[PDB]
Amino acid sequence: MPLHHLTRFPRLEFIGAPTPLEYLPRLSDYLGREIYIKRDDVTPIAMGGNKLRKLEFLVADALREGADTLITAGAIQSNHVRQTAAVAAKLGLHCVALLENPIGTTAENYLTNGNRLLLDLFNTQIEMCDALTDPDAQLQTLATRIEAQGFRPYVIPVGGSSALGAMGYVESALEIAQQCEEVVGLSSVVVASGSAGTHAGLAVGLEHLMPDVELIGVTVSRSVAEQKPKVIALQQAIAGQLALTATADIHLWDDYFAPGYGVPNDAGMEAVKLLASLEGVLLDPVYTGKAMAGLIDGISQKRFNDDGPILFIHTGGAPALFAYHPHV
Amino acid sequence: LTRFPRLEFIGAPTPLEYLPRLSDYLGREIYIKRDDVTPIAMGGNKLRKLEFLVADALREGADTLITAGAIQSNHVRQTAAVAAKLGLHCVALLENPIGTTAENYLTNGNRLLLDLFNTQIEMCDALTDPDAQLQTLATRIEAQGFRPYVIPVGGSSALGAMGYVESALEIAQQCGLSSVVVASGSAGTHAGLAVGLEHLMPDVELIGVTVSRSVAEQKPKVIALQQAIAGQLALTATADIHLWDDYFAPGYGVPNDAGMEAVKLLASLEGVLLDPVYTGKAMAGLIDGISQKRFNDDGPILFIHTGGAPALFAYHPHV
Ligand SMILES: Cc1ncc(COP(=O)(O)O)c(CN)c1O
Ligand SMILES: Cc1ncc(COP(=O)(O)O)c(CN)c1O
Repeated sequence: MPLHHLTRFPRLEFIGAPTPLEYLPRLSDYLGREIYIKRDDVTPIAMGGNKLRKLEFLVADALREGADTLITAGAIQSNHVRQTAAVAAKLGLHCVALLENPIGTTAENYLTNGNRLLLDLFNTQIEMCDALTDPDAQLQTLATRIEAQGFRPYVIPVGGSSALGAMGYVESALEIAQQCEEVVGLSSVVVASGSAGTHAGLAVGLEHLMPDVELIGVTVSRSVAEQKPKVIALQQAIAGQLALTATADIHLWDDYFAPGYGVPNDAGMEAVKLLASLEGVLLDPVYTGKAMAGLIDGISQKRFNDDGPILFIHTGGAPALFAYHPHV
Repeated sequence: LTRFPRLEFIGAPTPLEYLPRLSDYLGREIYIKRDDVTPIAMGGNKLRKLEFLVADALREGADTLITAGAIQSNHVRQTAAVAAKLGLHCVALLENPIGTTAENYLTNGNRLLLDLFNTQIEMCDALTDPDAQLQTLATRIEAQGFRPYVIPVGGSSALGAMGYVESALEIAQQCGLSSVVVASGSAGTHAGLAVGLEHLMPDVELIGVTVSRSVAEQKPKVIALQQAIAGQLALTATADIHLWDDYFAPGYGVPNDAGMEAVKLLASLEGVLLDPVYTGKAMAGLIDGISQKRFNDDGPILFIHTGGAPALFAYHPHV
């Protein structure tokens, strides 16, 4: 009942059935704690991920406005851009992507393989910049240029993380509550926290459907001081759009991303190896390997509220494995 | 069918989807069976087979899965993922079928994943007699203390092929269809669908586009397997096997221009990722079947996407 104003928003159907929520018995045996995984890495468009859920809402909005072109921004290996570009190709929309190299690599697989390879299969128009210093302004300037050609552009913010885009994670939280019903009593949920739509939308859903579950965001690009106001602002804007209040505190751990967005680290790589080798699950060096390194150290240090089951939200990212290989 | 032990790797039936943009472009209704979206380690058709073969492996108390393929085999990758998930060791007998020294083919895409899954790698100069060579390796590995179970190439035995009989049931539930198109390689996909569709959808024409062999070399292989699957299901199987072999030159594992064009077509019109070895070749055959009015009629076509996209990253920029 409490999430019913979610109905009001038009949304396209990109996902179909709920993604699997799976027990991880071998990882659980190794870590000493019950671990489940929400498989949003298996959403069925072009190698999947979390952004498909936000795109259901943002793209329906674009179509309702008569937009014929999606414009967005991200790193060269952005999964968000790749999902946007894929959904543009499927709907016959034009797509322009503003990309940066956030790590200064000159490695050939980073520059041309992985997600960046897929952009060319989707016929994305690619524009480089030096840095996404002000992505909102930079996307605007691009949109004016593109409007000047007669296109009708719809700007998707970095990660698709607006209140509307985040409604896809509010819906995720409904799936998750239904799938856990009479199957597992979760104590904790772990998700990577980047542009913040996933964390914020899960925060609102979970507050209203599973108030006693502890949600933990593991930052992938910023400290708690810099990330938390972003997540809170979205959380409140999402609640507002749904006529709800959201009084939960947002929780963030920032110890697992150094030395910076897009830079692999040892604990990240060891988490990827652990999940591949124990569960046949593929994480990624930028986002999910770092969030899973967080979950693991949190168990080790007793950082969670209790000893109860933890659900990891697998937000996707695997095609970056092939871009990061052999090194950047 | 419900008689054979099987593990649950897939779950809900995979989507069967209309492709409206590609249908618009080609002037014909095209649908696709998304077996590329199976949920383990980037997906594919082989998981369906592994549900039966691995259930059998555990029944024998095996602790090791052994299989063979090219360095970029999807089948080996999916086998190795299922091993990891189940806590079985995995041994992969690999060959370089194309003589390349390109770094991405040698170490990226499916091969990178084998390393993530702690797969034990054995190189061989050629899979001249895969069944015999797997047999020999199984005996060495046993001699080191393991209990191996051998999975044949493509996991394409009668048992393994039952997973494709299952796919046909899903296809029948999900479906005014005239044709179905599928890559035809190690032949379990083709033969299992052949048996399933003969019974469930007898008016539909099943076309296998070969990826490694001529019609002459492939047809007996598919027929034998068709008959062996039908025997074990206590079914009859009298349908002809239809193969087009024009779409794979110059050989298995070698991309060709029509295949790369089909990959680009599906990506740009529908956001769908094919692959250079299997499904881009099979799609190229589908497209040229339209070009050459080569199907029985002008009616709907279902393409079976059997997977393979991770090889995109191995084959780039070239081999
Ligand atoms: C795999 C993956 N996981 C998580 C994230 C971070 O999600 P969010 O931007 O909603 O914080 C992203 C960002 N595109 C992602 O690609
Ligand atoms: C993506 C892909 N397509 C189709 C095939 C061919 O299927 P089969 O080997 O059962 O003929 C394979 C074989 N491993 C494959 O990996």
